[PDB]
Amino acid sequence: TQQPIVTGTSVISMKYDNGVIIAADNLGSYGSLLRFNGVERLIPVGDNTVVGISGDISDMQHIERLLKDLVTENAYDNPLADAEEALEPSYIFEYLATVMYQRRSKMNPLWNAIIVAGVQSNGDQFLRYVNLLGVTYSSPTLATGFGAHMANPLLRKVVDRESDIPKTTVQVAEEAIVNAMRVLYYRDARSSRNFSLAIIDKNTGLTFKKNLQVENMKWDFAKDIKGYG
Amino acid sequence: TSIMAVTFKDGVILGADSRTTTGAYIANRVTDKLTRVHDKIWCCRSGSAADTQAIADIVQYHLELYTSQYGTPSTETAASVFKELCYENKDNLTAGIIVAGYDDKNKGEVYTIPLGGSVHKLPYAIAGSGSTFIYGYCDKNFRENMSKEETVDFIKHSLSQAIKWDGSSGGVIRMVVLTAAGVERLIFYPDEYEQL
Amino acid sequence: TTIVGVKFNNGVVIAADTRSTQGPIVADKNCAKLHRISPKIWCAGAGTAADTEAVTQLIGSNIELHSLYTSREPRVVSALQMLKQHLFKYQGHIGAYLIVAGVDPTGSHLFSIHAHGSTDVGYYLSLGSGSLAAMAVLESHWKQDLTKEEAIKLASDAIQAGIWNDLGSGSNVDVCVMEIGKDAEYLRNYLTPNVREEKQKSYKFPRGTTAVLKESIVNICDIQEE
Amino acid sequence: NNYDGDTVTFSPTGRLFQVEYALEAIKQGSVTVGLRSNTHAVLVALKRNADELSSYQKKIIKCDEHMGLSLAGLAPDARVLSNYLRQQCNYSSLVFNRKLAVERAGHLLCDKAQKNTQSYGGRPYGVGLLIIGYDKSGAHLLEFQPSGNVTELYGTAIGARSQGAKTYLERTLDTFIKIDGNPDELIKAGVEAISQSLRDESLTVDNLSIAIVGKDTPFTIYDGEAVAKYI
Amino acid sequence: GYDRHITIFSPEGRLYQVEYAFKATNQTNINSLAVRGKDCTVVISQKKVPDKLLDPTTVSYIFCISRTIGMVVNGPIPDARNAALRAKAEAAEFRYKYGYDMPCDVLAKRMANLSQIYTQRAYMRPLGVILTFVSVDEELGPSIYKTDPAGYYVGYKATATGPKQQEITTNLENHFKKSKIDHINEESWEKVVEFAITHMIDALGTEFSKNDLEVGVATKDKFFTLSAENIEERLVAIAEQ
Amino acid sequence: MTDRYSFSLTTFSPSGKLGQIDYALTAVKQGVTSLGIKATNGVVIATEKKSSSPLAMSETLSKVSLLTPDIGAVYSGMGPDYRVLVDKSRKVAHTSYKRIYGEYPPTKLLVSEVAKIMQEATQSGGVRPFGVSLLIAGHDEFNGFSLYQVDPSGSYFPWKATAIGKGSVAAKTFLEKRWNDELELEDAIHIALLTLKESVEGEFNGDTIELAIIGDENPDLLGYTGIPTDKGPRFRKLTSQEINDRLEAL
Amino acid sequence: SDPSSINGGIVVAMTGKDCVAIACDLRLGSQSLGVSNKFEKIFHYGHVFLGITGLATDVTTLNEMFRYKTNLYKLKEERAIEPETFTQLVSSSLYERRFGPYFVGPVVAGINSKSGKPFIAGFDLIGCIDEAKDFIVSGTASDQLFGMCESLYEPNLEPEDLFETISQALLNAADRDALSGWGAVVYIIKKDEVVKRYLKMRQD
Amino acid sequence: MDIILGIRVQDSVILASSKAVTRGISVLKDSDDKTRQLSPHTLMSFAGEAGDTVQFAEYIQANIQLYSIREDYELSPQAVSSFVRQELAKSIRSRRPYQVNVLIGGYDKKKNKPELYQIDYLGTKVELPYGAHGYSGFYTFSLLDHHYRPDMTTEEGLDLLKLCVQELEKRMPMDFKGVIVKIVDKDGIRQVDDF
Amino acid sequence: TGYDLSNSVFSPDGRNFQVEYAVKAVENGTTSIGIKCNDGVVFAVEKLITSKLLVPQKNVKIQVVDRHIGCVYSGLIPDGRHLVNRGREEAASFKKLYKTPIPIPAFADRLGQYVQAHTLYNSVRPFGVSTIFGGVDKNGAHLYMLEPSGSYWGYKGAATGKGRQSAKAELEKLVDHHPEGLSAREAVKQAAKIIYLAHEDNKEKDFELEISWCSLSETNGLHKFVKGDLLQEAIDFAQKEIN
Ligand SMILES: [Cl-]
Ligand SMILES: [Mg+2]
Ligand SMILES: [Mg+2]
Ligand SMILES: [Mg+2]
Ligand SMILES: [Mg+2]
Repeated sequence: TQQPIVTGTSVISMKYDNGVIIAADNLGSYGSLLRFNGVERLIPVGDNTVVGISGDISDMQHIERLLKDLVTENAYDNPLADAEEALEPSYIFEYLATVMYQRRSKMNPLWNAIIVAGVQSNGDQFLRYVNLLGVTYSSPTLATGFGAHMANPLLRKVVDRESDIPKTTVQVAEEAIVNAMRVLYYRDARSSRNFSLAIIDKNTGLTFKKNLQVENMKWDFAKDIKGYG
Repeated sequence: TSIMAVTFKDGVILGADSRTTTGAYIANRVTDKLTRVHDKIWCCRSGSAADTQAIADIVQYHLELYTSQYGTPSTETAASVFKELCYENKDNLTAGIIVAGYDDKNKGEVYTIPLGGSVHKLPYAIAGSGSTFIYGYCDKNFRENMSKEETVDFIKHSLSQAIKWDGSSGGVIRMVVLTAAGVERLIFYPDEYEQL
Repeated sequence: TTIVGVKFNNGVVIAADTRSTQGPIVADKNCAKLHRISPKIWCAGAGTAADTEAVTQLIGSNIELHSLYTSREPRVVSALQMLKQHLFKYQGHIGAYLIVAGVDPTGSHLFSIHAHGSTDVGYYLSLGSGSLAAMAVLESHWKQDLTKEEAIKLASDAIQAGIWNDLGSGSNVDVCVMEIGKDAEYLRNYLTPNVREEKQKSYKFPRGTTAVLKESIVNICDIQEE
Repeated sequence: NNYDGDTVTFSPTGRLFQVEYALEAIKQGSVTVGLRSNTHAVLVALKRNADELSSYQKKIIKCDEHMGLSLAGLAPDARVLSNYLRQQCNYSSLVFNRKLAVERAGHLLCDKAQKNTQSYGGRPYGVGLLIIGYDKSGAHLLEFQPSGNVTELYGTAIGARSQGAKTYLERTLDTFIKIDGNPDELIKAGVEAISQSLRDESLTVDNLSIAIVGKDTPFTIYDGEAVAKYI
Repeated sequence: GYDRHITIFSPEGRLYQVEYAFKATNQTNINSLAVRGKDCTVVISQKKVPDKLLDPTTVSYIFCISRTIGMVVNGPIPDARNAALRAKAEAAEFRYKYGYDMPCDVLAKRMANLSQIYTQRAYMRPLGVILTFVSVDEELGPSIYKTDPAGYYVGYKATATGPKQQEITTNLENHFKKSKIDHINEESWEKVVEFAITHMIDALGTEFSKNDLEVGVATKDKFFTLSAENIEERLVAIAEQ
Repeated sequence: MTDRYSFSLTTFSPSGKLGQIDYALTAVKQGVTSLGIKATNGVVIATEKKSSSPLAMSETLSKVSLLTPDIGAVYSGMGPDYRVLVDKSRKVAHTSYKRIYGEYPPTKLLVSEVAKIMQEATQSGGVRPFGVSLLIAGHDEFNGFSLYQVDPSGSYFPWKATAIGKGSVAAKTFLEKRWNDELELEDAIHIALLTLKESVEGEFNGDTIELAIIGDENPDLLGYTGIPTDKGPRFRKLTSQEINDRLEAL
Repeated sequence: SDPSSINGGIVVAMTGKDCVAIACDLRLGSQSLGVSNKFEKIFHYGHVFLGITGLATDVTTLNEMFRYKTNLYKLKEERAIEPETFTQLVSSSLYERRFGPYFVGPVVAGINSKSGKPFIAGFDLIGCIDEAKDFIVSGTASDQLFGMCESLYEPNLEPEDLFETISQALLNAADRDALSGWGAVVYIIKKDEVVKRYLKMRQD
Repeated sequence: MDIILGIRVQDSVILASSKAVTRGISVLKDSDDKTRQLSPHTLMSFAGEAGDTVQFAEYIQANIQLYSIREDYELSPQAVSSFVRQELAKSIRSRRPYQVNVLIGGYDKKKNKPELYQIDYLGTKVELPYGAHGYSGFYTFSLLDHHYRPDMTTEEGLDLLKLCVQELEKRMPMDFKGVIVKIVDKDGIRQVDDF
Repeated sequence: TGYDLSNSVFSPDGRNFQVEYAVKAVENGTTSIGIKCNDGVVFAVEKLITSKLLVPQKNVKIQVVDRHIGCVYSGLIPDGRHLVNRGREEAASFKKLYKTPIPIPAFADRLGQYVQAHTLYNSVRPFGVSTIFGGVDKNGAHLYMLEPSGSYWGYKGAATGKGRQSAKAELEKLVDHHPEGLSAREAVKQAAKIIYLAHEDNKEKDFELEISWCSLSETNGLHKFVKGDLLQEAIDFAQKEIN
């Protein structure tokens, strides 16, 4: 049993016709102090998987080292390490889910909420969640923390059920994700303007975008607001 | 406690106050909080004095044994050893450590390890109870690639303000300069920094 | 308890009061708080009295074995390192707060150590319930380059401040002087400013005052021959 | 001679006699054949009875839905090693949601056998194994020796008189590797291969044991009247 | 005759496995020498690189145990590196526990005690090495302490080890009989190294190039090894007088 | 790995002999001579510093060792075995006595502890016996001055005077003629030097002889003043000069 | 609830001219309930006397433990243990249970058989030694005993005068404590004679 | 368990123990025998926590019976009581202590004397002319302090015991359903079947 | 005699005969080599084709440790795998505590101490392999060779197995004719030639060539297997030189 010290906020994600998108901001909070401003919370594994992590940053850095070791280990005595026997998103998730549930069962959890986003060998989209309790679930859209309450409602308007996925392009999906990040910046006190975004597509592969900013913000209407009654 | 480390053109400088308190009593007014774990790898300690002394002694041992086998360790390696002790024993430790060092290949580097045992590489770092009062000042006044004299002034002015507002900080301002030229100790007394 | 340590020209001096208490009651009026770790390394203890004695004797024992193993006279930094690592491991549950002082081939040394395992360096230190009274005197009269005579005077004055002003401290002043290139001189009851005045009355009873039911000889001797 | 008392002793020419004696136990065992195409992999095994009242000792063990082996030598040692393979296949599925690659299974068996050849008190395993499987890189066949040596092959045979079947497969190499999408013809080739190792006895209905795994075929073992079609 | 295979007493009260470990000590066919100056301690050792395919920079029998302590080994390299790793670990642990640098004589005693255990416990074999530890001790000054497979150790004014140790030993003995002092009366370590090389040349009757020698020097607060070019400068000075 | 020698390496032979112990005693017989003499007001122990090389500094090799402030030890046999036994003896004096009773053990009981360690190396699994015989001299309040011999088997005996190692048979005869119950410490030292000269071939002086006494308390060697009851160690190693002074009155 | 005051009782020791005295009450109780008036708290191992107050199960256990240890001491040392040495043994034995201690207040009294010097000592439950020249007190009426001893005691009292002093110290202290009394014993100890006297006192 | 009383007279020891077993709301039994014979001339009664009482008593019984067989000899009451005290003194610093209080009544055949020992769950032992555990002594000791004589007969002891039980039945709030009474003397152990 | 019946026993010579017998198993194995080039290392091994039934390119012999170290060995193949497994554990623990990937000299001693430990007791058998290994670290390229005794040194070129004498002679020519150094691509070509030339000691059966390399410029300091066109080019160069 512990308490989280340095923490990261929401991770948000969704499926579209040819793949998946995932995003998270670059802040490391120390309670209400916005202490660290250059923290990368999306960690790519190969060219087919991106793992997005919220919660305790010390535990995130540990998980990052576990994934790095997983890639090293998979390559051992494996001639097809960059082909048929490469790490799949499904393999990476199941491993993390096993670790998370084992750690909660020893009453010593990794204080995180994790979303694994990727594309499988057969082109199928992969998107699944796991947290400090070992709880897992899948959905056309997934989000952690504040994102669950504010991003999901917006992302579900684009893809409401499974049959909406083939009708959703990458342009429409990215647009929806970027808007959700703006909404979170307006309303989450532990969020930042700077964020990272990753697209995993079955045709164009992994596109990793750093140093993105929330833009097109509405503040002008504040000038007319006076007093409290 | 008020501690900081700042990278500059020729390397890195560590800074600290000298006050150690038991409640409101000053148990030591001339404490040395800048501790050597290797020739040109030092650290600033905050939190439990017992914990940070224990950790620093273990790190000094680890780096002494590393040096005998593999030669001079990098600052990153020293930070990693600090992290391993802080992360794995997070339930039983209260330690906030800043690691600073000079390589010839990497030059001046600063790593901060907060309570949870995470690591963060930064151009400069501030920690301790007094640091809260100088987040604004340090963010506005820090520049990359400053001179030795400019960096001494930046730290002197920063810790002066931390001491002024934080009751748990005070005494003399100690500094350790890490460059290719060697290791230099500096000390600044109240009559100097209080009039800044 | 009041304990102090003071560095001087060619060595270091340590001093203590002689009162030990259980709550508000004085258990012993002439307690010995200056303990020997080794011939020229001495320490004074505050806190849990059994812990201060036990940790002193354990490290003192191991220091003696270390000295014999290495064919070298014991060092103060060794006593310090062994004390702090023992205390840290027990996470403050061994309630020993010590001032450690001594001379060795490296020179003269003065350290403090707290129950959780933290240590500190200084030219003048004080510990115990009378430490604030003692430190007030030390902060008023300490200077660089004190002589032996000046340091003994300063140390005993600091203990006196504890004796008169702290209820936890009292009775006599004990002093130990450790000078470089000399035998450490332990000065038991260096000052005696608290002798009890003669009582108004003798309370010796007439013989036969106490009522007795039975008398018998107690056999303390072993089983006898023949 | 003076160097065969335990597995912890090299001979003056650098040989390990206890390991060589363990290898000898395989040669006394009954013949078993392995071969594969690009779609399927087949095991054929001649089972041995004690007498006419007794059953015929089983030779083929299933390790997972996609993997299994045949044995020759000490049967209890095959049970220990196949149990270990079952556990490792299982660990891979439970922890990584991943079917264990046949090549990695061979590496694990090698390392387990090696530890018994370098330490005092223990003994080498006294059994040889032919592992077939279908994974993400297609059909596979492996040969295991208790020396620790594991080898990937198109076809092979181990046990008594296995040299006859091995030569036949070496001739037929170009034909049986091309038998894709036809399980019956691949088994026919395996039954014809194991026939080159028979003397005095022939393949009967309780004598023959066949196993197959492939593209859309879970590892299944055929015994009894299920192999009469191939007799 | 299993009293010859393990470390138990023979009928003569001898330990044959220990005696045979002393013989393994000369398997490398290398000679080493150590001497003391006023402010320093010097150790030199022969360097032989018999294969052209070898990287000569990796061929070494001198070890930097701690900042202050150096160690030269006579014996096979596997056992040498075994002893080197253990000595490094012991020196580091000592500093951590007792708060000061492990003295040269104390490390020698510790490694000698470990060796004694291998002569008494059957499951462990002796290491086929002789270890010469050097430093400038903060209490005792320039120091040479040498350990062997029997678990014996002692301090030396100077010492020699290897197949031709006797020739070097007698040469050193004769010099100290003349001077009547326990050290080389010289200010600089450079000249103490020159003395050491000169007297090894005299004793062995062989000339040395820069690649034929290996040199370690202990001064106050550091032990270091010389490069081939540093040794060359030493050889030039010897030849010029 | 693991120590797989869990069985005894010393066993009874058909004749009832414990071979390894006998062979250990043979190793002691080859060792350099050491002796001990008890006087009315002290005990003396002595041996030869047989230097292996003249380049070796024989002062760095201590054959006579302080075990406690009032107890000293010398040996004959295998030097390394002696060194580790001195380490174990010094520690056991603390762990099994001083940390319990707050005082150093009496001579006879420390001897008993050393003897136990040597006995166990004669029965425990996978070890050989120690190849040394020890002579332990000491003083304690209630037993006075005493001298003990400890052998590889773990057996120990008290002596008025004795010798072990190389020339022990001749030395013991020499001691029988000279010893009486009225000897003063200086007389015992004189007899020790006379006895030791017979077994020494080469140089015989303060630099080649190691000699120590258990005698009066030495307050000058205590290292501190102020505690009346603490009066200093009774063990004292004689200097090279002190030995040479008594070699002129020889 | 407090283990050191469940059973009740007191011990006091004093020094005189060439003599020592040690005394105790006889009560054992279960809080308010008086259970026994014959529970003696002073034991002896040779010529060394040990009084123990506190939790009665630990009093009995420690007596058995020190009888055990002093018997082995005598067999090995071939002599009776002295007061100074036994004091260190009590201290060592108590500290070895530092974090699960015996809830007791031991008191040692005796004369060194070689020097003839009178000796007394006291301990807290975990082993800290109090070696007073004058007197040592222990138990549920230790405050009362401190008051009595401080006023009644004078140095160099003859054996028969010391008896009166220590008796009056115990009796009057016990009569101001609910959990002490129900009888009392006084030991007068000289170099080679020890007298034991049971005192008459109120039984409430 | 509740009331356990003991009295040592001239030539015997008498133990009286209540018959009720109550589990919270209901009295489950009214004929429970809270005693175990440890040896032919030694009886132990017990009271404390449910389960632990019988477990401890049977454990002690097994151990004394083992000693009796091994040595072909009956331990003295003093020796048995010391063994029991040590077991409880050991138990009080265990992970989960035995919460059991006992009385040991024995006739010493060597000394020809009855003996009564009272031991609580801490390992507090006393030898007494009469004893009890719990609240039993609070009601009965004033009667025993008045009437008890060391030269009493067994019949006089039983009569004094009846007076004690009558006072308990009057002033105690709990119904303990009477007592089973057992006598320990030179001839062994017997139960008084009408009380 | 009897000194050779038990590991860790010194003979009257001061020799460990069991270790010398392990060397015989190494000398019985196939030929493996290592070449240190300008900014890296190349490893190559001879794989004997015992039968047509062996699947080409499948039974891989060279092994990677971490991502920057290559290992090849001759002798008992299982023993080599056991040593590489330990090496992988040593590399993982080093990187765990110190962050940086294990330096090659550091890694060399880890293998060395482990192999040496198997010469200390009679309850274990010495390793029946000689291992050639190396890679690129912060101080550049390093090539090592480790023997059953635990003995290891750094090398410019290394060879072991049945055709080691032939290979060594070829390596010595390259050292003499190129004091300035050899390129990584040249070293691959030369490695192919040397294995083909060393195959004369194993001429009865035909073989399969297997090459790997770590180079700062060619592989970014990572260990990779030589495949496809680059492998065929090296095979052609080798076949041209033997004719
Ligand atoms: Cl040791
Ligand atoms: Mg302030
Ligand atoms: Mg051995
Ligand atoms: Mg009362
Ligand atoms: Mg009353």
